[PDB]
Amino acid sequence: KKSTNLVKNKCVNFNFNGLKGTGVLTESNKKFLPFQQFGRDIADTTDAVRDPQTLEILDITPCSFG
Amino acid sequence: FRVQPTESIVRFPNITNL
Amino acid sequence: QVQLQQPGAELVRPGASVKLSCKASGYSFTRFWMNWVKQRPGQGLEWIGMIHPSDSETRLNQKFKDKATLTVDKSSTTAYMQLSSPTSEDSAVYYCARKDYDYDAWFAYWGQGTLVTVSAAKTTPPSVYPLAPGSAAQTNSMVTLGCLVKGYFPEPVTVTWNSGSLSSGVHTFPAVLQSDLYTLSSSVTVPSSTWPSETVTCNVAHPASSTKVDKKI
Amino acid sequence: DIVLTQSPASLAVSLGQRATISCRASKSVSASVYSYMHWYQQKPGQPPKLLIYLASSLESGVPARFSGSGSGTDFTLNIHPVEEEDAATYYCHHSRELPPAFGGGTKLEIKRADAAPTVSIFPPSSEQLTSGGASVVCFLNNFYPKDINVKWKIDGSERQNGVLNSWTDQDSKDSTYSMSSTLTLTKDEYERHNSYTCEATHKTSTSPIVKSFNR
Repeated sequence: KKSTNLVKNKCVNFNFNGLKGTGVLTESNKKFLPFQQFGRDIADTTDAVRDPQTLEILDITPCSFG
Repeated sequence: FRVQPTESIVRFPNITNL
Repeated sequence: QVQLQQPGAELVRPGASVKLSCKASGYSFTRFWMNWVKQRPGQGLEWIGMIHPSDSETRLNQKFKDKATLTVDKSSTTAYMQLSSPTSEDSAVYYCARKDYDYDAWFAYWGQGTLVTVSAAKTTPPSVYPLAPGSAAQTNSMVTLGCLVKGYFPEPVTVTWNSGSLSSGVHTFPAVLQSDLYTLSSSVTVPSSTWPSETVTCNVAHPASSTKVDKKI
Repeated sequence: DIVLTQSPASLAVSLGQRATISCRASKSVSASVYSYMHWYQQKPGQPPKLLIYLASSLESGVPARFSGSGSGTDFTLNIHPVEEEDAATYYCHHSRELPPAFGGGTKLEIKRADAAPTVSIFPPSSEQLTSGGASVVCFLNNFYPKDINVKWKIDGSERQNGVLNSWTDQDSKDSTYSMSSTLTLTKDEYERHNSYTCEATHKTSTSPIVKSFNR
């Protein structure tokens, strides 16, 4: 396989460490503890994810409305 | 309505040992 | 190797259409964004807009809405930008940059730039004249030489000494607009064992008018 | 959106000093323990280049004399030791919100000890005199500061009209200035005048530098 780069502003497929999803990558102002992989909301959907290589926190904005 | 995604981002952890 | 190419300059009359070219090579033209930057002299940089080449989706600044138009050609991997009814205040230098995304998004690479001048003046071939004092009174051990290029449109022109052989002591001056015309005075400093031996020439090229002028001092 | 304000507009830093440029943001761009900012260097006639990204790292190929730090809205960017090639225009940028904005720009002047200018008046050639006009060009090289007075004397008579001057930016190597003074005149004004005189008035020289030739 081959790694890919990041497209923040467009709805695209998300596969991170096996976790599948779809949404928009946005800048996250929320503080996370480095000892955790990712986090989710009460809807059992991923609202944020941490990049495995570089340390960062990005929010998952839902797409496909209608 | 539905918005179908286009590109695909695949990020795997940097591999120290295969 | 990643390299971005743009034309040198383009002349357009007010009310016509402006078409620019940004060529991408070495990377995938689809996966990466293409951003445009407007640099007006004295006003600093300005953000034009972004475009996603796969879906054609565009992001335009609030000020450039209804004016600028972005489009992409995925066959030749070249991005285009148009401006509806450009005016005198729209004359500036346009760049196309690529965002390499690691955490925050910065501008990794840039283009050469294209100068868009909006003026009703016609294309005039340049008049290039050499400058020599004619005698040396041993005032200095270094000799100053010059070429004056006047009556050229549009700006800029490329001036060199002996096809770029002398890279030391070159001084190129910018133009002053007078009577809808431009003028410049390029100067070089040579040692005293050069000008009785070698002949230093004005090699000027205007790529808008496709005219190459070689003059001998 | 977020508007960036930079102060001051023109900063003068000599050799062996430290430069400081402040980029203010209307809102806090700091998120995830890090901050969103970028700082570029644009030389005249050349596109800008990346130097320091996210204030915590230094781009490859960029010398170590560029450093950065700061958190919140106001940021501080330091340069040390300053070198003669550091004169350029600097910008700041933030990619957080959208549409993004660009900084106002800051021009950096490198201070140098004063030098006497090289003054050379050149006569118009015989190629120009066929067309009916003439231009007299006085070159003024290797001077500091930018404030210099240029005067023209035709047979003892001073004419301030019809003269053009053109200035450049600071050089990377010599760190001085160069300019030209061009005077456009008609052939009937060339037939009845025998001498043209270029005169330069500088702060360091009490006597102005006079150059003349005979037709």
